[PDB]
Amino acid sequence: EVQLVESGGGLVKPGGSLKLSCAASGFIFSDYYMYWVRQTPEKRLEWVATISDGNSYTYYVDSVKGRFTISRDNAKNNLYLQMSSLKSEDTAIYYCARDGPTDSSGYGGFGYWGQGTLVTVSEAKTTPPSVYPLAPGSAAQTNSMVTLGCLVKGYFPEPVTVTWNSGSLSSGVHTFPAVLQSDLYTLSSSVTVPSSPRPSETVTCNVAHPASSTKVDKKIVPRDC
Amino acid sequence: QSVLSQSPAILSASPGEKVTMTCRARSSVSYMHWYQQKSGSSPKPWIHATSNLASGVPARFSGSGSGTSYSLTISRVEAEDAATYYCQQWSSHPPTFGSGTKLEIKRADAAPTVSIFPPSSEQLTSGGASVVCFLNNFYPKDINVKWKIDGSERQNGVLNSWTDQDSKDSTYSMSSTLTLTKDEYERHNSYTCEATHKTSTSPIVKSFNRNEC
Amino acid sequence: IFISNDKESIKCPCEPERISESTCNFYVCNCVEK
Repeated sequence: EVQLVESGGGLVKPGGSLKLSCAASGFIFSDYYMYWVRQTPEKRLEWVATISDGNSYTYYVDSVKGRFTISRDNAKNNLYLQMSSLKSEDTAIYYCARDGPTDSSGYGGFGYWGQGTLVTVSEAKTTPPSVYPLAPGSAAQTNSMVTLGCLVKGYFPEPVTVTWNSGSLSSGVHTFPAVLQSDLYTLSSSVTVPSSPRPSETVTCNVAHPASSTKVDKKIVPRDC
Repeated sequence: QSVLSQSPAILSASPGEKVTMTCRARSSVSYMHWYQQKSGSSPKPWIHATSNLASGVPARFSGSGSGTSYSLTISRVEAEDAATYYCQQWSSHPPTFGSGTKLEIKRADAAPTVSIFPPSSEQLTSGGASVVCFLNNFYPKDINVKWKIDGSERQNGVLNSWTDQDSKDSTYSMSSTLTLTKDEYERHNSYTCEATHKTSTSPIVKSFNRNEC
Repeated sequence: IFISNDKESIKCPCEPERISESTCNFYVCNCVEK
């Protein structure tokens, strides 16, 4: 199966520079053109760059000409995007892509996309989250169901990952999109279980914030006095 | 150059109904691609080359068009079809994307399940105090929450977040957080989040008193 | 150059289309650079 895995996304100050990788596998890398496409915070989709196969032919979107450089390494099955003189507008998820399979291809479509990597261009300091377990107070005894939560507070930049019992709990979860406030993000997540599971079985919030190397588990224990 | 307008921006349909969203080009394009995107993941190729479905895309989907007008149709919309759809062309270079059509699914009204949480002892230790209110699994999307500290006396210093429409349920959920200094939180006693929603004639309230356990 | 049986000769901005009949390929470009 075709896979495209981006990496290298991060916080960078205006005017700074940064280099994205995309590790391609499951096909003959060198038989295909490769693209970068980005999605801005407002969700607009934008093609950024193309590199042909055979002899390097490169193409760029105007706003990026002279600042970005797309390259490829067929020995190592990798695609790259050297960025420099970075502007707050370059803030986006960067996806590496290629044309589709032999029937669905040849017509200018983006047939496979990676999972993307986030580039934030800002003056604000990197900051780890603070993770707080949210357990019911006083009553909220049982609708048959109890709701627990995780508050992930005060971090920058995005993203974080949130998980319950290392993903054994996906049913009944709501992880809310982060909101930016004073150059700091906050995010919460809820989980609803039967009154059987909790507190008798265990319920854990798993959070990771790689930009600050934070990786944390908060167990949800009932409230003490 | 060959810029794309998508309409409408938002389309509401009930399950079983037929929708069409359309994509206009500034000058004639010869092939149009469509992607489906659900939040937290990247665009999935959906229709390639105007009218060809991508492996796995259900048969209720179709694309048509020519010249400067193209479209995507769903013969009978389903809950899981809630997403944003984007058109894309490369008949003329540079390639361009339309800004998307979001498809909302209509379903029966559903009242939120509201849950309030006092600040954890951990946060209080470090100086802060956040009161947190979850409002889960409601329809329609319209809702507001007010915070009352002590006196049913209203406050700002709140942060709200909303999820995207649920793929199985078609419901919405929101989280509201009231953030105070620990000092100020200690000075008061009752804390309330009040939700007003089409499903009750009066505010859905959840509350707790600080001098508790 | 319209069609070719050499992929690079077309100078297509996007991945070219490959048309192949017996066991021999031709490439055409559907992404016009105005």
